[PDB]
Amino acid sequence: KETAAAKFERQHMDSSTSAASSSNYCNQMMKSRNLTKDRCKPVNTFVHESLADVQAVCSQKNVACKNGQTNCYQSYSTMSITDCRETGSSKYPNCAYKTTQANKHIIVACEGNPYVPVHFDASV
Repeated sequence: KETAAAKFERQHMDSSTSAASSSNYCNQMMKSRNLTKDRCKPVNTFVHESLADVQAVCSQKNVACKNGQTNCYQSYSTMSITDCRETGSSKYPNCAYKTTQANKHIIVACEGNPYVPVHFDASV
């Protein structure tokens, strides 16, 4: 079955674009990435950087995760990201999202060998 690392790539990586281009980015992406198949996932963040740059965060600033875990890491530099948040008109199976572009540091939880990102914790 799908690995935590692969799931991270599917849910959060979008290296083929530098930023969200229209207000429909989240609607398309949430659907295409299969994140709205069983229910409308409330929030999600896509990262517009090379996979290599994001995997490299696992060797950057170690910080505690929101939940208290200590296997989180914060990127030294800001990254281009798109925040997807469910709209008031979102109704399964027709999930709807507001697209917000931003540039911030990201915090991911890392696991395994090779030590890679398996969870997107927050953007600061």
